[PDB]
Amino acid sequence: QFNPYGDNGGTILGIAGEDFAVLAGDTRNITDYSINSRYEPKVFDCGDNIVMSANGFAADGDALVKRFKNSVKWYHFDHNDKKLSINSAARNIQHLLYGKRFFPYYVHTIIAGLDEDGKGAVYSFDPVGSYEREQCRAGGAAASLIMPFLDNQVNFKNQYEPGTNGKVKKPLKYLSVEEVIKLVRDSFTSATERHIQVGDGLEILIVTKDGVRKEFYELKRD
Amino acid sequence: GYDRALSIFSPDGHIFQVEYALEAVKRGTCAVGVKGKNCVVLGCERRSTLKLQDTRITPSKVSKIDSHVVLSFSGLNADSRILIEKARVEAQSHRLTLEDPVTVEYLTRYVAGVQQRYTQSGGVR
Amino acid sequence: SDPSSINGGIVVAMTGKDCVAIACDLRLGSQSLGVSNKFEKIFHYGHVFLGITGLATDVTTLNEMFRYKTNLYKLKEERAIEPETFTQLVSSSLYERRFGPYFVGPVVAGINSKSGKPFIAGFDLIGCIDEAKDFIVSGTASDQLFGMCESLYEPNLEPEDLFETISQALLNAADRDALSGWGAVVYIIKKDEVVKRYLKMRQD
Amino acid sequence: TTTLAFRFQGGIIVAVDSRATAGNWVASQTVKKVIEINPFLLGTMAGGTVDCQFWETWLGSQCRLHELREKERISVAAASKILSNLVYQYKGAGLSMGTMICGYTRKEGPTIYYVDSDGTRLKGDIFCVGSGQTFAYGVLDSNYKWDLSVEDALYLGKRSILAAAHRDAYSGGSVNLYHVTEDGWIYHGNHDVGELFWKVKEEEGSFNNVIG
Amino acid sequence: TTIVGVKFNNGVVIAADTRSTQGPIVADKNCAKLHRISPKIWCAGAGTAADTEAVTQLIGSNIELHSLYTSREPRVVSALQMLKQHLFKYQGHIGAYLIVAGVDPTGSHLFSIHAHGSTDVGYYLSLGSGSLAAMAVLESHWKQDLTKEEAIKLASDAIQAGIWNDLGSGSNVDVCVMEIGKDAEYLRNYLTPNVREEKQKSYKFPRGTTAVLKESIVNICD
Amino acid sequence: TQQPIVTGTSVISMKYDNGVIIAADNLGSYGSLLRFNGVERLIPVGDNTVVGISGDISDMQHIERLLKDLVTENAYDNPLADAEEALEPSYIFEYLATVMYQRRSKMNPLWNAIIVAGVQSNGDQFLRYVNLLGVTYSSPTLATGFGAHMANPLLRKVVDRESDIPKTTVQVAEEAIVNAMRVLYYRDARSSRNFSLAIIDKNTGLTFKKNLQVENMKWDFAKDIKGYGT
Amino acid sequence: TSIMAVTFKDGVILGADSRTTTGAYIANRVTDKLTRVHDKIWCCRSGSAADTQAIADIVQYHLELYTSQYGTPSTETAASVFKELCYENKDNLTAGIIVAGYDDKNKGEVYTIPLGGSVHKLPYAIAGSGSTFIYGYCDKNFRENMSKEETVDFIKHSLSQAIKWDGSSGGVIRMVVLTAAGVERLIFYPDEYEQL
Amino acid sequence: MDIILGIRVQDSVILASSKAVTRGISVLKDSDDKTRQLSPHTLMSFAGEAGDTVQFAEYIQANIQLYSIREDYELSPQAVSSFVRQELAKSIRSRRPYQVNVLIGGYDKKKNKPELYQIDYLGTKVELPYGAHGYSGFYTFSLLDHHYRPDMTTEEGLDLLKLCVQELEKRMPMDFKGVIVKIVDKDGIRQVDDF
Amino acid sequence: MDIILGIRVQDSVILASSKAVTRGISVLKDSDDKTRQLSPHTLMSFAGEAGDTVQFAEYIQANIQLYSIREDYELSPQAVSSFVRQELAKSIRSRRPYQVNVLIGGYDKKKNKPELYQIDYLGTKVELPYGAHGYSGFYTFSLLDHHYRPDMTTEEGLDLLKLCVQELEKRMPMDFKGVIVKIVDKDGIRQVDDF
Ligand SMILES: *[C@@](C)(CO)[C@](*)(O)[C@H](CC(C)C)NC(=O)[C@H](Cc1ccccc1)NC(=O)[C@H](CC(C)C)NC(=O)[C@H](CCc1ccccc1)NC(=O)CN1CCOCC1
Ligand SMILES: *[C@@](C)(CO)[C@](*)(O)[C@H](CC(C)C)NC(=O)[C@H](Cc1ccccc1)NC(=O)[C@H](CC(C)C)NC(=O)[C@H](CCc1ccccc1)NC(=O)CN1CCOCC1
Ligand SMILES: *[C@@](C)(CO)[C@](*)(O)[C@H](CC(C)C)NC(=O)[C@H](Cc1ccccc1)NC(=O)[C@H](CC(C)C)NC(=O)[C@H](CCc1ccccc1)NC(=O)CN1CCOCC1
Ligand SMILES: [Cl-]
Ligand SMILES: [Mg+2]
Ligand SMILES: [Mg+2]
Repeated sequence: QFNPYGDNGGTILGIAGEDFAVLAGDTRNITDYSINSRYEPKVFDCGDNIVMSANGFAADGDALVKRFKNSVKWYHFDHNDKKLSINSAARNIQHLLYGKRFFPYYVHTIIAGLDEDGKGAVYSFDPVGSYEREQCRAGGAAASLIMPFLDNQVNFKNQYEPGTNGKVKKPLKYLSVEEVIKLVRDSFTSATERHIQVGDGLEILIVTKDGVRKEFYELKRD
Repeated sequence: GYDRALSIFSPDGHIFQVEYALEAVKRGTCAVGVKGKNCVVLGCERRSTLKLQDTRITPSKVSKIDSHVVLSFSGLNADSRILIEKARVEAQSHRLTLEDPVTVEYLTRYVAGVQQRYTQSGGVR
Repeated sequence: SDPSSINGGIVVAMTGKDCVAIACDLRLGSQSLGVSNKFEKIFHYGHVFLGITGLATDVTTLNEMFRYKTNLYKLKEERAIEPETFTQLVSSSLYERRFGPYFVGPVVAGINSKSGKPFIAGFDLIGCIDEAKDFIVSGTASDQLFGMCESLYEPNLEPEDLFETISQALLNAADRDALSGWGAVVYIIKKDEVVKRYLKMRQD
Repeated sequence: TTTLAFRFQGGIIVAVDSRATAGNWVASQTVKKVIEINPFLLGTMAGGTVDCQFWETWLGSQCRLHELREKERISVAAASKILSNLVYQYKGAGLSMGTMICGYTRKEGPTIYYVDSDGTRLKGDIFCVGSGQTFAYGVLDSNYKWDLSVEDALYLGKRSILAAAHRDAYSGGSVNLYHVTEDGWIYHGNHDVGELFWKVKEEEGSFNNVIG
Repeated sequence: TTIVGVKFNNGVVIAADTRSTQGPIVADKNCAKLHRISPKIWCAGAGTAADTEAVTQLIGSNIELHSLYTSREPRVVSALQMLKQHLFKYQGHIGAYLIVAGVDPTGSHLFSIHAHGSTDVGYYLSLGSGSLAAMAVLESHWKQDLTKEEAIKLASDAIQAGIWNDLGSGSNVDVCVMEIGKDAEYLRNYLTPNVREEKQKSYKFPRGTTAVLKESIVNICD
Repeated sequence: TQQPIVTGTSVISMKYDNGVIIAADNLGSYGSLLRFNGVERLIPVGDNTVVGISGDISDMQHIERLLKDLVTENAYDNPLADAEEALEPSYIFEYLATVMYQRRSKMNPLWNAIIVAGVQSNGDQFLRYVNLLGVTYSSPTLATGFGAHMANPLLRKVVDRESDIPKTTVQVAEEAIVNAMRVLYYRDARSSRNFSLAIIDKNTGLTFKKNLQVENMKWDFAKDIKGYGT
Repeated sequence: TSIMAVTFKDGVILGADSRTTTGAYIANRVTDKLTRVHDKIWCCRSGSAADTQAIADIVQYHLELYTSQYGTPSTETAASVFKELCYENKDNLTAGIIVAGYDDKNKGEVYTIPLGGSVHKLPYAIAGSGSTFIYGYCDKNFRENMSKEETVDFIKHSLSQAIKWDGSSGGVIRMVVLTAAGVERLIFYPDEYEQL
Repeated sequence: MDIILGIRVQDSVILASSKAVTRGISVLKDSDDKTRQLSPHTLMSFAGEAGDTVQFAEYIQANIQLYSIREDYELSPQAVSSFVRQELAKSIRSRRPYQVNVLIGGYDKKKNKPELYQIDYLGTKVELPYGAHGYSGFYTFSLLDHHYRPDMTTEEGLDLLKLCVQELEKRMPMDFKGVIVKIVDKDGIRQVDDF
Repeated sequence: MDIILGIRVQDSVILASSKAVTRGISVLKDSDDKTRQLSPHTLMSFAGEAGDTVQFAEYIQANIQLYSIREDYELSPQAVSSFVRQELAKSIRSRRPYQVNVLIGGYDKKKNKPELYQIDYLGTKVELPYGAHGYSGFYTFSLLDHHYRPDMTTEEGLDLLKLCVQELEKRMPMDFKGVIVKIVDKDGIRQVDDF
């Protein structure tokens, strides 16, 4: 019997800072035990300082990104070139996903950008449209490897102030873009080591008030 | 389906079909409504050119829409039945979804909306 | 009805400079229902430590079985069993039940008393040995533990520093798994002293 | 999930956890399971995240349209029935929801309606919904009286979620409290179970099963 | 796994990668897939890890007892016969896929064994998930009358093909050379082309970071 | 819901400095029966694109008709149909990719794996893959079926990344493709000796080679192999 | 597989392709499917590689033990031992075997043993997946008391067609000649037989 | 949903319906009224699939109430039961049928007689002196066969009903949290508050 | 079978076990004692598959009684629990396993301490301050987490137990016909007749 779904592997990661936000993702694309492409990007600039990635089944991922990009275009036409806010984009994506509640897009979706106060924002979606704003989210094949590391290093979970008898927690603070990229690169090199579907290359998209910058790094190709 | 626009504007800005419907109302038997401090009363005329009538079975001029609302009318008798039926159905539909009987304002607003729809729908007078 | 994930639990082991560490959570449940918060998964036979995850009845049974076997070993050999030798005994015993296996994920840890070399090892349910310089993981949050250990671990950590690394690896991995947690225990093992510490963690 | 809401002398208490799971994977610890429909109406969420989120947000749009059309805030009964009639249309399609519509109006007073995805709709004083509902019931029922103070009622709701968060593997994260009065709903904070458990253990002397 | 075997002038060489998987997770990044049956008869194993280790040790044990009994150096065909009859008896339930090679008084030999108990003879062979990637290289570059150094190069190149192109295979290349008249040389980690890059940050925690409830000295002594 | 009946096996391809090469054998298999031997599975579109198709042949012939009709439709009311407004490889691909995904979404797929190879108007090499699921990807080398497992490893030794493309000539590239076709004949049970090869160069244009054969085969070592052990 | 055995004036000749498959992958392109169970009694193997090897090994053991006690066994005796194994273990075996041997009294003989374990003595036999495509050809072209060169051509042309149409058959054409003169091995490569 | 009973006596019809609403391993409510008034002298109890029961009951209630307003007249219990049966008979061959079983107790004012109708989800109608749906019948029918007489009073009928509830509370596996009892007679519908 | 509870307090162990035996739609008995005395200071309650429960309980009872006669000595609760666990651990990999869950409440006379062990049919043993099997735990554990203290008296333990039974009687779907309560302490085993 024909199976309409497939698994293209890969993993993605979004972190938010004070005045910026990053959305990273590896460039490897696979089916079963074969590599299809060592460089196939799945993180996209969608305009209005919104970056997006839909990881999982690539055909559904591309379809969704394509539809959201098109949604942004028609938002401008219908509302006098108004900038689509990240919170509005998030709600719009929920309706795109839920529209196929009974034949779902098989993807984990993450978007990143700046909120209306200029502060960094990351939203994450399940395959059918549930969403939540967070400081931190990993998605895809190696999500279970990376996410607990982020809880520990970004949100300082299970870390207490030395000598305070485990009474005072390590205080929360924003991380610099330099410190965040360090965490991203380490997260992906670790994920590459222990997950077979992750590797080849890392592509990070950084979002500030000045626009959308890119950075690329090599990853192990085995 | 029959599509013809029967209700349309005229050069002077009148919809003659709507205005001619008012003439039909003017022909109808008189109906009066008076509300007191703790009640409302609906009075209705019945023309006396009809003797040998059977008043037991003849359709009454005042109709119950629900147990707490009534509707009287003036104009074409056959037309009134269609409005009354719709109003009665909407009354039960309101109780079903809102779990509360209609207000008199709501029931009126619904009936008025039906009448309006027939002034800019194709194929109907 | 998946034997390895009915009760839940995790075990992790690490190496350091002239030392080893092994840690486990304390939960025992029946699927969603948490039943006990005192169920330790690490045992020892002389200076050799064994942690076992998986189906709880088999964890208990295997502990009792290896206590049985190591006691007879010591009587006949007139010496304590070493980690490398014990590792082979575990493998043999598990593969004996090849087509009716114990649903477990054991982890050996200890220092060889002759050479002084730190030693850890892991197994699958039917006895395949997995040796490692750095770390071994096991249980329902093994994916989480793999991610924590791969990023946090560095070689030649001092006993005091190694404690912090293994504890953070376990705690943060346990918090991302529903069937693991409810307390934790860490064993720091030097050549001729062994410290056991209970960790404070979230109880949900 | 674990969610509850109960009726008492001083109005309605509503308490929920904040965990979200995908199998045994803990996906989130910071999920908002209470939806603020208007200043006088609350909705709780249990079951499929998106189903609850999507349709309760939609419910809020339908309630807004009611007060625009009727020039009057919607009744709790009517609001709950919009949701229940909607899910009944999808009955058999596979929607997964356990919701509670809580609020105050003049004609009704404080009211709680249980609504689920197989079309059940029930008015009642006490309800617990979710995978850890039984754990919450155990504490709530054994300590519930109508004459509870606002202070004691807030604590019992908080304590009931904590009980379930502890025992149920698929409940946890943090407790979100709400109090609904004649004047509307009032938010009573986010309470992390990490700190709350030990604070409650020490001060109350309970949870003796746990290693102190 | 990727494993290969290649015959040359005066003997035979076998090779293997060093990745062990647990679903999509890499369990062991440097495991030894080359097994010693007797001093000059070696085995490369793919499939169920416990089965390959257990079946190789059992036959290796019985070969040693046989060698002592007959006062003769063991032959490859004896190991081949004993392995295939054992595996056949279990009707494929013992998931061992082996490449058996070695030298003996009869000469140099190269065989493969499958889980159901069938054996094959050849000058070049490959087994495991990366066997197609390896066999592609072997079919392209293999010739008659290879030298020692040419066969090692061809064998390692066939393993490398698996390392890079197969997700099931990775990390390092192990080699064992069995030449006639000489001792067999086991070349553990003959190539290490997958070294982990320096991490961006040290994750050494300040002492006291972890909250502790109880301390106690454990008694290991009698 | 379908099952494929008459099928075509691997399609292989790669980029080189000035263009792209693509190849596929001329067999139409009916299960294990090697039924049809004169089947062309490379279909040129204009003088700048070649579409290689594997999988179900009835669905391949349908796609042929669609591409044929696309050329006709593009020529309508188009004075620049043989110049600036000619069909690009990227246009032809996106059209097919759209169709493939729409068909999978209606649970009635075209049971194929497709590689569109060509050169754009600005000289850039184009090489992209699409299949019955609507899954798309691009790479310096691309292959379908057994080609993915056996050809790609060999072709990636020539062009491993982007920077290796300018360093690869058409002579070196064609040699690798022809070699890969030989390997597939050794090892794929549903392959044939006869095949077609196409080169699209930014300078010399489209070169379509028919009736090629696998040659220089090593079989002599077979005579020395006796028995299965003893 | 495509396999066949053909009796002729001086004895009998066995023939086979060299392809072994796992699904559509060719695990071995130079396989030897013609195997010795005794000096001048050989067999063609089709079906499961494991089953046919295990069977052939057991038969070789039985005939070696037979020879030690009672001298050279007949070709019929060899076929009977194959049958006994195939019939009694029919539920657990996938083996289609052709037995062929040369006596001096009985000359060339061919016995075929299908899946069920039945025995059939024939002038010539064909078997394996690829045999289906050459029933028509072989029936029309076979003659009794052929010469060596004629029989080699008959087998070569037959297996050539079987290989051409069957995807599960290919590689080289191996042959084994059984006569009073001795045992001769023959091989024929694609470049020759494909263009017949 | 689970237990619904009905007894027709000399001058009235008595309906008893369980109060429990259970889902999974939790009794969510112990005061549920499993009945709707269709008209002043007609009452319908119901039991079956969750959601379907109330949706169906209220849909019938709306239709009968609509009829009453339109004609300014109350339909006979027999007429209401036939309408209900036909709706269920349509339903059973729908894409998704109503899985609801009902009892209709009414007092016919023209005949001055009480009437009890039992209708299952297939649309199977029968007029009976006493009726039950689900597993309840397996205990109550045999009990009523013995103790029931056609000329009983309303008080005698309530004692007969107490006997049924006692038996069910003794031998039924599930706790159904008692019953709500309602009487239908010449003066309309009323609820017994102490049972 | 269904509900079995256990609470260990300062100086005793208290076991509560439901009285109902149900098969199909009939409660066959409402006075069933789901326990066996293994030794003078050791009591075992049980619940699970029909037939298996009593067969297993009596088999364990026979073995412990045999031991007592042979050695003229009473096994410790810990020793009895380990014996029971091993028997269940053997059973689970048998042709037909015992589908029985047990609680073992005992008073160790050498330590002068009460002990409560919970063992499931797989052979999973845990020592606990309070325990339960089946769906009962889903209500009682959270309740006991709140109200239980380690230094409670036997009377305080019985009130705590009444609180559990009340909750179960309110929220459980099935009627389990109350419980038989038994206390194990330094003076042996005795039954509370009025609960
Ligand atoms: C308690 C905490 C648990 O029951 C509560 O009931 C909460 C309610 C809150 C969140 C409102 N429920 C859940 O957390 C709920 C449990 C559940 C899961 C699936 C079906 C029904 C109930 N969890 C979810 O809904 C998660 C929420 C995500 C993690 C944010 N979502 C999923 O599991 C999704 C969608 C499930 C689904 C429903 C209907 C049709 C299709 C899919 N599935 C995935 O994300 C798939 N999966 C993620 C892991 O990677 C592999 C793919
Ligand atoms: C390449 C990598 C893949 O073909 C090689 O062939 C290697 C061979 C080398 C290592 C000898 N193959 C593997 O690494 C092999 C892949 C595999 C997995 C499952 C079946 C067949 C092949 N991996 C293993 O055998 C691992 C060894 C681990 C890393 C120690 N074992 C497992 O994954 C076991 C499988 C055990 C098994 C039992 C019964 C029948 C078949 C296999 N699985 C688990 O441990 C999973 N699970 C964890 C929770 O507890 C219950 C078991
Ligand atoms: C022609 C090909 C057909 O008649 C010949 O008969 C030859 C006979 C020669 C080799 C003696 N037959 C084969 O090559 C034979 C075809 C076959 C396959 C399966 C069952 C019966 C016959 N091939 C094999 O026996 C291979 C040889 C291996 C690769 C060395 N073995 C397999 O394909 C095994 C056999 C498992 C089996 C099944 C039923 C009975 C006995 C054994 N199968 C696999 O490994 C399964 N494989 C797993 C991955 O998914 C693809 C299938
Ligand atoms: Cl073979
Ligand atoms: Mg690889
Ligand atoms: Mg929990």
